[PDB]
Amino acid sequence: ARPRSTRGQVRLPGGEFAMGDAFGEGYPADGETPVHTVRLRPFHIDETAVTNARFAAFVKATGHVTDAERFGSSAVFHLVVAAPDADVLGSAAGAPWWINVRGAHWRRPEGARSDITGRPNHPVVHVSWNDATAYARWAGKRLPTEAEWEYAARGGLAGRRYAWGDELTPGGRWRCNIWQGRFPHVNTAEDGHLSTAPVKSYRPNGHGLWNTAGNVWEWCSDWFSPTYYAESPTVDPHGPGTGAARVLRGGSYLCHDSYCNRYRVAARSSNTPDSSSGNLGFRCANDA
Ligand SMILES: [Ca+2]
Repeated sequence: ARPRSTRGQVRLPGGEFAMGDAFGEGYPADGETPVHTVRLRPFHIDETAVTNARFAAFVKATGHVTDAERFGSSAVFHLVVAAPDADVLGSAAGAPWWINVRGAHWRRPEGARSDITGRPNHPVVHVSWNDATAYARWAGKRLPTEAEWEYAARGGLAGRRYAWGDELTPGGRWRCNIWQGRFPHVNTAEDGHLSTAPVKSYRPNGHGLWNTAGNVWEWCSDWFSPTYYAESPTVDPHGPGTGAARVLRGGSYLCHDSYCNRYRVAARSSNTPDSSSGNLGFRCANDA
């Protein structure tokens, strides 16, 4: 391990909390139930998702090549594709709004005709689980467990639907970056952002974490299993020992009811560790 750094991290006391979907709003294969008691020891977690600027420092220091670069392409939402026609490789068979764009990666998130010069304080995207874990190691940190992630995101509140409470738009107003309008064709940007927002935007939750709901998906250390909640230990669960996909949490700027409720604090998903997309980043953590 590199010398530890809790820079840009808040220390949370842990303790017991009720992990899982209280409301039964996820779909069966997500395994958000049963609601089960988890006991966490005190730990540190990034107040924000990792930014473009910090990931640049990592790459400058290490020469890290991301999976998206190695594979040669990454998934870009159809509306923002900024590339020559020859770099469009085809849409995702299952999700036609996801475009496979040659050369799309963290530096050029919409393809070769894009850059991040205006987005240093935006979350880094097109980063795989591998990229995320490599960053954390150089940075003197780790990824949070899924349990740590949910605890931190709940912000000291018990059994709420969202990081801040049960109403999605309290007082009719937005405090997270998701999708409003006719998905996947029209984004009304009611929440003030079409694509990613700065990592500190809106306001923090009760634990001082910003944007755990929406903006970008966030990789956790755990292997995903839809039955793990039923077989989880009480103290510091790390997920199952083997698996195919790693856990991601939070939902993104592309989330809308019609197909997605993933901004709920208890919502969970997963992806193969080497996968990447323009709506998927991460935040780091540490033991106390
Ligand atoms: Ca938005």
